[PDB]
Amino acid sequence: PLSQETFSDLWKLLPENNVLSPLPSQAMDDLMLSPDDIEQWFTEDPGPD
Amino acid sequence: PNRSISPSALQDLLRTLKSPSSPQQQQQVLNILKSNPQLMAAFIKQRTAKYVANQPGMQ
Repeated sequence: PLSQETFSDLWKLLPENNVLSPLPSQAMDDLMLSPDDIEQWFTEDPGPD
Repeated sequence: PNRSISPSALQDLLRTLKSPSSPQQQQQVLNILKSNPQLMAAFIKQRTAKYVANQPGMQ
């Protein structure tokens, strides 16, 4: 019903095995996400409208 | 990486995403993500390195 191009496979590509940033998940002290980025990872779905 | 996750949270994110614009939608996304630290911590760590808090000269 979906593909390896959708959000469910994009989770696997994240840096869950590395350390990039100089600080942990507590970084949200002055930043919070928007729905425009949430509607990006599901758009790859090979279905109609 | 300290514990497991469930695919049900991904479906709950999709049902939440389709709702109209409201502060309750933001709270539900945070509620859903906090249940599965594994993927949300990797996501924020990847995002903070590319985060953009403003917009260009438009009208």
